[PDB]
Amino acid sequence: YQTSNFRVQPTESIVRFTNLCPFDEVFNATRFASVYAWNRKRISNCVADYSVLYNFAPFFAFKCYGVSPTKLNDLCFTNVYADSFVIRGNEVSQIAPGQTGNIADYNYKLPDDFTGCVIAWNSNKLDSKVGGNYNYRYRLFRKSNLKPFERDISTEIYQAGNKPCNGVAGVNCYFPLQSYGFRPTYGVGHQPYRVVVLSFELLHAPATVCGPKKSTNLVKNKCVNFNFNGLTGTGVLTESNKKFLPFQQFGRDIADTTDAVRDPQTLEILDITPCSFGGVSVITPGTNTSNQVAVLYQGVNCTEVPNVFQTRAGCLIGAEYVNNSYECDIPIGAGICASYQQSIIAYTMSLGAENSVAYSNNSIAIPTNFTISVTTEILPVSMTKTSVDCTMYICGDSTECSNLL
Amino acid sequence: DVVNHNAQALNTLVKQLSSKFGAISSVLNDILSRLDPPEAEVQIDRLITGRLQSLQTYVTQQLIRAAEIRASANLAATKMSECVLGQSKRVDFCGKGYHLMSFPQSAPHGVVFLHVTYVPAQEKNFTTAPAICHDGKAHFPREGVFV
Amino acid sequence: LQYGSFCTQLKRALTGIAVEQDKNTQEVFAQVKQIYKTPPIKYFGGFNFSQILPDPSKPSKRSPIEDLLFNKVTDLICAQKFNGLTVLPPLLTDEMIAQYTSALLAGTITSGWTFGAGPALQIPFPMQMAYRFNGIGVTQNVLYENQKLIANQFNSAIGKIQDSLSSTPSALGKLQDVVNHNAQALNTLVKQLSSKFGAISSVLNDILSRLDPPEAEVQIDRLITGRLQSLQTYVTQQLIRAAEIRASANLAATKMSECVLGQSKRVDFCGKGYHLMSFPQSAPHGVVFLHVTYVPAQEKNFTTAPAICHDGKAHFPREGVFV
Amino acid sequence: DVVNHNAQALNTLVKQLSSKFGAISSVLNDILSRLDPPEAEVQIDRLIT
Amino acid sequence: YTNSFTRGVYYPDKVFRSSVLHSTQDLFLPFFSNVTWFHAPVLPFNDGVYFASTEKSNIIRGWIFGTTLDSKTQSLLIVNNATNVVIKVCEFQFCNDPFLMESEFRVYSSANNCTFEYVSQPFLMKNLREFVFKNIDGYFKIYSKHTPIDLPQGFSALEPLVDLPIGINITRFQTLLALHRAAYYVGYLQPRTFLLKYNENGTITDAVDCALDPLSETKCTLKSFTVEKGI
Ligand SMILES: *[C@@H]1O[C@H](CO)[C@@H](O)[C@H](O)[C@H]1NC(C)=O
Ligand SMILES: *[C@@H]1O[C@H](CO)[C@@H](O)[C@H](O)[C@H]1NC(C)=O
Ligand SMILES: *[C@@H]1O[C@H](CO)[C@@H](O)[C@H](O)[C@H]1NC(C)=O
Ligand SMILES: *[C@@H]1O[C@H](CO)[C@@H](O)[C@H](O)[C@H]1NC(C)=O
Ligand SMILES: *[C@@H]1O[C@H](CO)[C@@H](O)[C@H](O)[C@H]1NC(C)=O
Ligand SMILES: *[C@@H]1O[C@H](CO)[C@@H](O)[C@H](O)[C@H]1NC(C)=O
Repeated sequence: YQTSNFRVQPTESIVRFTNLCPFDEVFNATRFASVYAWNRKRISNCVADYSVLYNFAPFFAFKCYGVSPTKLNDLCFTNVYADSFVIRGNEVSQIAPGQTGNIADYNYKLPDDFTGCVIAWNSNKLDSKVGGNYNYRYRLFRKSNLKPFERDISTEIYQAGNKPCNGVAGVNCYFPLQSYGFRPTYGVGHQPYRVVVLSFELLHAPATVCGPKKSTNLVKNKCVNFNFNGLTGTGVLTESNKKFLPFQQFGRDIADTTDAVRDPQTLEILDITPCSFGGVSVITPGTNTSNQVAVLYQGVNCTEVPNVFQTRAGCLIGAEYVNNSYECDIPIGAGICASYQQSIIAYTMSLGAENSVAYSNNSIAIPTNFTISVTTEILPVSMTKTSVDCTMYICGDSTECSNLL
Repeated sequence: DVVNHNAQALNTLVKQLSSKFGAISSVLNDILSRLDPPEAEVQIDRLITGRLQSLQTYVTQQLIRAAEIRASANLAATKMSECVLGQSKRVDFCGKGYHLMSFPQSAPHGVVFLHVTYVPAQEKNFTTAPAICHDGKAHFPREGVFV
Repeated sequence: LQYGSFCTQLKRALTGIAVEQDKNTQEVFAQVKQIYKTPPIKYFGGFNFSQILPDPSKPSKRSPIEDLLFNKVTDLICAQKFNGLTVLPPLLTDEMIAQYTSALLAGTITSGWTFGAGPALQIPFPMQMAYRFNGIGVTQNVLYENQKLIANQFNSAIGKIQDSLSSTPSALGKLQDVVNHNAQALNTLVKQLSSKFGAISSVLNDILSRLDPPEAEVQIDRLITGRLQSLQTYVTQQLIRAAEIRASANLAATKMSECVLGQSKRVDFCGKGYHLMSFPQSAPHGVVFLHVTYVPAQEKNFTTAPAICHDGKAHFPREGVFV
Repeated sequence: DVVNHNAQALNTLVKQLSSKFGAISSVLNDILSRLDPPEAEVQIDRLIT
Repeated sequence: YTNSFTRGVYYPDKVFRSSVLHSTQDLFLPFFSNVTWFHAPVLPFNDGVYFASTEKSNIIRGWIFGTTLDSKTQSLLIVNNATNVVIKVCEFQFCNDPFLMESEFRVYSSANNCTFEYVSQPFLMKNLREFVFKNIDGYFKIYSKHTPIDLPQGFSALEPLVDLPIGINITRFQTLLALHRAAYYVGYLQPRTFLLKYNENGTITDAVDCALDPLSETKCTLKSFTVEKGI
């Protein structure tokens, strides 16, 4: 009988991965650009911690979509972007992937498949002028919808009617760029907020921006968890003779499974192989006859398991091989059978008794008597006839789900 | 084996009703009470899809098994026509040996054939020849063999 | 765990198929009680069987034709192994099957059709061939008076078979198609693991290490559903294909019983023409029959009559025809 | 019936295209218009399945 | 005018593969294409550019990529001075016919803030120099290859050289040598689906277009380079 599987377990952990990466100058910026013209800064080639910037705690809303905020320090990213501006708290809901909004459609479009985090903190005291700060201005109208991740600077006169103006403005011609009403009297939602979004990628390029983790020494020939630059996995790590070209980092078989990797610290190539595993079968005579058993580890070398006999089917434990030959009793495989004789034995099955016929040029054999024999033969002819009520089975007695059905 | 297979299939179908299929509960009334009508629909639809899938697999397996049973029944009808209503010359079709006759018996969901055959025994050695030369002519046996 | 008992049903279906495969081979080859051996001196009245009898020199103990067949019919395995797919060895090895076929050949050469109904009774081979000539409606003296010509024709016809197989490479298409179909199904199964099915990624580790559990669960569900669908489809196709192979194996067993262990009167069951005898050979995952038949030739025209009138009485031919 | 069993089967196939399958509508264009791109995806996935 | 037989093939990704047929979709130079054998005027930059040349003594130096090539709009410049690769991206005002002991060197009309000034080992140096330039995803990617030997009829893939995260818009480009009107070809890229053969090592021995002709489409569908008789 086939019962379960056996799997080797890892015994260790291997990790592989410098200058600090500054965010304070990005966050603690003296001035922030307008919504219609939003500042963008590229972050790369520097290791950064997301907890130090989580220590200031000015935030009012943290929204990470692709990732979870708690695991941010654990992930290695490439091509980090930071888009920054100032907007009052009224329009914070308008910034989300696939979210309808006036600035979303006309000032800054966020793709619905966004991968990153959006945060905003209220620096009302610093960014709200008591006499009115009209420097921050947003576009109100344009002929067409804005594309995702596009910045528009050209602010021409917008024609709002049949009346052709051409710099005349007036009725049916309003200039899109318009300034906020920055009153300290204005309450929550009309006070300034410094909003920055952080955009990342996952696994299209070799890692550049890694988090705050510490590397360890590497091991070989042992099944061990490994975390090469954020590439998690488990297996035995071996030396590799693959002819990796200097731009090449991983390898892959016909099944698109990673077959090699390069250490971030030492430039060398390593092969990967999952540790051994397989199926387990239990060979037993009847329970009433005895309680001894034998165990078969299918397709496994006997050297890789914690009487031991090696067979083309696997490793057999608990049975003693013999040189005799009988008819098959319990088939193990590859011509090997097993039987019970106050012990459990394994042997090579025998095809039958051997016989040689006395062929000759002029010899014949004739019967001198006969036998009448009777034999049985059993054949099934029919099956059970069943029927089912579809609705009663699926839905039972609820009429709500019947309509759904 | 036929009875065991059918009973196993029916039992599996019945037991599949108590699986939640990734919903909060398997009991319909619990979803009806614990939730508002607008929300209940998704949870209900999960159960609908799961139970419909299980029914489909049951029916497909039954079709395959029925085709196997039909093949067996056609073989049985051929044996009835050729071993019982006649005498066969096909080797090993009706028992082992030289076929003489057969007798049918009925059994639950099937049939049993009793084949009556002839078997030689107690052989002996002899010297043989293909033909006999006599009076300058070659003689061949009409139906037997020279010993 | 709370998605049903589908895993148990899939495992049980595959086990049933695997057991049926060994039963198929047992039905075809294990049709003989004893292991018969050929006499040391290989003289059978001028007929030469060297091309189908076992070759002592080769270590495999296979006949030349069987060697040609085995050579004719022919890492991706590691990738399949590393994802929970395994291939089990068959119960009967190739040597056992070759030994079974050699036993059948020895029995039919030295005993005629007798060993298939009781004890094996010996008879000279030309005398057996005269019995088989009587079987199709020709008298014995036709064989005994043309023994050398018939033996030469048989030897030449056997000689041409090896070339006919060796030259044409499309002869063994059926056996190759079985292997290709199986390998294609396994390859599709293993390649299906790289589909997103609507999730953010197709790697479980990334989804786990990137999201909180409440948001990871919804992503896990999609992958589970897609992969379960793939497994179900694979098992259904295997069930249908096994249902086909079983019919083929039943036909092969019937042909072994009726063409090799006896002489058949069914038209076109054992070759084209009037059946005389047949010989089996083993091939990877299959069997090959060689059918020996009688074909008339060089006909002539005659005038005939239904009866002959003599002394006011009508005479009819006892077993022939008037010409 | 060998003819009939085929001509029937195709018919049911071509009728399943008019079934909503638990979506708002069975017409792709009608769903594409009346709904936002983020929302349309679940409806389309229902139809596809 | 002349014909590009089988040229413009490069490695699409930085991963190892061996003894495998792999199918990709990417910008490529379609097989047996019309390419312009300039023997000397702005040249458009549509989706990418395939440049090839056989000149010796480094007559050609670099290229100029820009949307409008004005001091108001950012542009690009690359110079190979037999010592290092001077890449720059600053708003320049260009001469009408720019070019380069000639102790004095030409100066462009104006300069502005230089956003990126990567410098490295020079590119250049009977032989052919092939370069593929593409600008997508806010990245400017450059491939290259130098082969000893007229475009020869053979196969030689191009290895990636550099990627620049400049993230600007380019529409037009020109070359940097004395253009008082030196032989160099120009071709263009289009979206295509290719089938590439990787040998035992990482090299790309052969490839196949998927839309050249019906036979190629059959080779794609069967995923092999040979087809038996059939339909
Ligand atoms: C594995 O099994 C083979 C025989 O199948 C044996 O020769 C070998 O020593 C075993 N161990 C290793 C590490 O190969
Ligand atoms: C049968 O006859 C042949 C030729 O006459 C001879 O070679 C062979 O040995 C004979 N068989 C015996 C004597 O068993
Ligand atoms: C016929 O003779 C042979 C010669 O050895 C002998 O082996 C065989 O047993 C004999 N047959 C019978 C039925 O005794
Ligand atoms: C028999 O005669 C017919 C007509 O004379 C002729 O066509 C046919 O070929 C003849 N048969 C043979 C075998 O010669
Ligand atoms: C390439 O294009 C030019 C102009 O369009 C044309 O004259 C020439 O024949 C073309 N080359 C071909 C078709 O090989
Ligand atoms: C591939 O690398 C091996 C390494 O020894 C070499 O022998 C072989 O010639 C190479 N094949 C090429 C470069 O085509």
